[PDB]
Amino acid sequence: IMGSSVYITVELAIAVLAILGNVLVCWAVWLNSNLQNVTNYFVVSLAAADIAVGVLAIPFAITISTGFCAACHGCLFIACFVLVLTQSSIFSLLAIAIDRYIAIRIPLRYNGLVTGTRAKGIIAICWVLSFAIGLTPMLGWNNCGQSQGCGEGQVACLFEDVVPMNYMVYFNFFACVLVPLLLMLGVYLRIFLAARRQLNIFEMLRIDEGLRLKIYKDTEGYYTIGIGHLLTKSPSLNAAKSELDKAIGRNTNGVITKDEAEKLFNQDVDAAVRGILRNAKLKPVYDSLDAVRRAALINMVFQMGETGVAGFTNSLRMLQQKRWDEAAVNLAKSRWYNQTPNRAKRVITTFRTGTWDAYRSTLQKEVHAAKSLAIIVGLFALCWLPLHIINCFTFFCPDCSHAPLWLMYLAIVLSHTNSVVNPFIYAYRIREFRQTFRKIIRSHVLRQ
Ligand SMILES: Cc1c(C#N)cccc1-c1cc(-c2ccn(Cc3cccc(C(C)(C)O)n3)c(=O)c2)nc(N)n1
Ligand SMILES: CC(C)CCC[C@@H](C)[C@H]1CC[C@H]2[C@@H]3CC=C4C[C@@H](O)CC[C@]4(C)[C@H]3CC[C@]12C
Ligand SMILES: CCCCCCCC/C=C/CCCCCCCC(=O)OC[C@H](O)CO
Ligand SMILES: CCCCCCCC/C=C/CCCCCCCC(=O)O
Ligand SMILES: CCCCCCCC/C=C/CCCCCCCC(=O)O
Ligand SMILES: CCCCCCCC/C=C\CCCCCCCC(=O)O
Ligand SMILES: CCCCCCCC/C=C\CCCCCCCC(=O)O
Ligand SMILES: CCCCCCCC/C=C\CCCCCCCC(=O)O
Ligand SMILES: CCCCCCCC/C=C\CCCCCCCC(=O)O
Ligand SMILES: CCCCCCCC/C=C\CCCCCCCC(=O)O
Ligand SMILES: CCCCCCCC/C=C\CCCCCCCC(=O)O
Ligand SMILES: CCCCCCCC/C=C\CCCCCCCC(=O)O
Ligand SMILES: CCCCCCCC/C=C\CCCCCCCC(=O)O
Ligand code: NA
Repeated sequence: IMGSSVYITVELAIAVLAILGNVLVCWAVWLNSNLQNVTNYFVVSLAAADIAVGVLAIPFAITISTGFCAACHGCLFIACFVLVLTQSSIFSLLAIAIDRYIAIRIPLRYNGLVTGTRAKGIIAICWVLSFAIGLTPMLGWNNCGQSQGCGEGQVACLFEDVVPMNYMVYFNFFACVLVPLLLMLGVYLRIFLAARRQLNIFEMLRIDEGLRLKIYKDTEGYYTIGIGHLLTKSPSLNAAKSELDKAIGRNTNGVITKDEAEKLFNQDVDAAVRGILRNAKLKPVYDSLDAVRRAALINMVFQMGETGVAGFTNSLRMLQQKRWDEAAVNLAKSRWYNQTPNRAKRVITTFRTGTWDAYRSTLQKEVHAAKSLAIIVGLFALCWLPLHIINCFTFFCPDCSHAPLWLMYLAIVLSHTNSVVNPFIYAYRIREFRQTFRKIIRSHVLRQ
């Protein structure tokens, strides 16, 4: 058996798995409306690039491994096409990382800013940039515009013979790969730290009532800032800014920092606590509650007012009697629960447990998808970095012994393997994908 026959068989197997797996990804998104969100628009664009790796890039790699004689511009397309697909993968991975960041940082205003029309525009632009970046050697930055044994007008189609190494290192690796990879590392780190933020009264009502650092209108149309801090009933934003500047201590033009919103919210808590202590019905309960259960009581006061909370005579006395589970059942049978069940369920869970578990869980639900997508970037890095580092050695140590043939084969094949792994990750970590996969395979493929 020839070593070439092993290499070709391995490449063709990777090609088939790349096409089949990533066709299944696009097929699932097209079939399942629950997978038709903006995040999976970039998943499909990423899946399309990996299909093209199996149909074209891998066959292109097998042909240029022979170093055949070809015209320079035709040889450069065969060699540089995989650079287009790899660059498109980077832009899609970059878009997925950014999309998940604003999803957890502005969870309320995510849909208004992140839309399907904008995602489709970014995808079309990124595919154009990928061709411009990948096929840059075709536009003049190549080493065949100036191989003995090929005849003039042709060159031996060898990648390192035709693709300049300073392009591969400075422009492609450092600027077009390393920088987006490090930015993706910082974005996902920022996502993971936000999910691990310490919970307190400020973060509890940030989840329940939102945080806005810019002045906005509420459900009535009253100007508001921070965590539900009313500024004025006047129909003038300038009147609201005047109230904001007085409370903050500086000219704001309607924008504040997170610490300024937290300080403004700390004063609102002190006012609500002073009102609770003045109420003869609420003070004995508040005095008996622990710090976290007091935050749930302040939560209700911020939503319904001191008088509204005082109307929970039965639930309040069971809270003061430390009968947590009984108070939960009673509070769930109230109008406040029926009107806003999600916020009420989180507040009632706080009363039962005395922990922030209901608000931590809200944070983890927003980031579990991010951990699976972050694994894909790591596998992309692990699969492509060996080639980039080899290119850096050849570039910066010219008299160094070139990497042996077996490592070159392994690094090239490993890079192609990256076009197979993503559908396996979705299947193992994302249930909506795994379930759609099973339906497609059992129904459309296996017919039963
Ligand atoms: C394309 C790329 C990207 C991207 N996107 C990122 C980093 C590096 C590279 C990259 C690729 C190649 C390179 C060379 C040759 N072949 C054909 C081939 C197949 C099997 C065996 C051989 C042997 C060993 C016989 O040469 N050749 C390739 O497929 C790929 N070379 C270099 N320096 N960098
Ligand atoms: C955040 C970190 C990882 C970025 C650092 C960039 C890395 C990938 C780059 C920057 C400097 C580079 C090194 C510069 C000089 C040398 C010595 C030479 O004889 C072999 C290549 C080698 C060893 C290079 C390998 C790749 C290298 C380490
Ligand atoms: C996700 C990471 C794990 C999955 C990916 C693991 C690495 C890729 C699999 C490789 C075997 C291919 C290595 C051998 C390369 C071709 C065979 C060969 O070298 O034969 C040619 C011979 O040297 C002269 O003709
Ligand atoms: C016509 C192509 C559609 C799929 C063909 C049938 C399966 C081919 C295998 C592709 C590897 C996909 C890896 C992840 C999918 C796992 C399947 C599953 O979740 O049950
Ligand atoms: C143009 C090349 C750089 C693009 C790479 C990825 C950056 C975009 C990331 C995707 C975020 C999800 C969609 C958000 C839409 C932005 C709203 C807008 O400003 O129009
Ligand atoms: C191997 C190259 C060609 C295969 C890749 C493209 C085929 C798979 C693409 C996505 C599958 C889901 C989208 C199909 C849309 C069908 C349109 C329609 O029937 O109205
Ligand atoms: C998934 C479909 C892809 C299969 C169709 C493309 C066929 C593969 C392309 C070339 C096959 C081998 C031809 C080159 C011989 C290389 C042997 C050598 O290096 O000496
Ligand atoms: C599934 C489809 C796979 C198609 C694989 C095509 C393989 C392409 C291999 C090289 C042929 C074109 C490169 C050389 C021709 C132009 C240069 C010249 O004419 O001298
Ligand atoms: C799904 C099928 C995809 C169709 C694309 C087929 C791939 C063709 C491969 C390379 C062709 C362009 C490279 C050389 C072009 C010049 C060749 C010539 O004119 O003699
Ligand atoms: C000779 C090289 C020829 C280069 C052709 C490629 C130039 C066109 C740029 C990208 C083609 C793929 C189109 C994908 C964008 C559509 C996706 C979308 O709109 O949703
Ligand atoms: C067309 C969309 C925008 C394109 C800008 C980014 C894509 C890359 C474009 C060309 C880069 C050219 C780099 C030139 C470096 C020196 C050239 C040389 O030494 O021969
Ligand atoms: C996705 C990010 C794209 C960023 C593109 C812009 C970055 C360009 C940075 C410099 C690359 C080229 C530096 C040296 C030029 C080569 C010198 C020469 O050969 O003429
Ligand atoms: C240095 C270039 C960039 C390197 C990869 C960047 C992407 C980093 C994203 C997250 C890594 C994987 C996250 C999965 C968490 C697994 C838990 C663990 O291993 O500690
Ligand atoms: Na890819």
